[PDB]
Amino acid sequence: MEQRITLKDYAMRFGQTKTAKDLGVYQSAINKAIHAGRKIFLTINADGSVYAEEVKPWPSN
Amino acid sequence: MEQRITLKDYAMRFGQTKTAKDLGVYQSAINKAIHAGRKIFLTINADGSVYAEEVKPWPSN
Repeated sequence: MEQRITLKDYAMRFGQTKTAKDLGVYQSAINKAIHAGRKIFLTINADGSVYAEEVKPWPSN
Repeated sequence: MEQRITLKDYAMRFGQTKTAKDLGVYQSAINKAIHAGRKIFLTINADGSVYAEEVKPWPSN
């Protein structure tokens, strides 16, 4: 069973730094995605590995 | 998209009280499931509603 958390909650509990590192992105991108409220969710695998995906309703608007 | 969190992480971030209340269980049951390490995950719906389920590999051992 995977865990699945929003980018914002994840960063809030673990810190921007660790989040950036976990995803391998340039740190400031984290801060910007949050502040822009995008719909990004991280999946935490059982082996501890992490990936992110942006999710939108289909269809659109 | 649902969020999905372990009982332990959920209680840790929100407090045992709110967890009990969220699930509608007798408070001390929370504490006992944790300390016994059962494999319990909460699903947080978009409308904000919460449910829990215990999960085991199939097949067994």
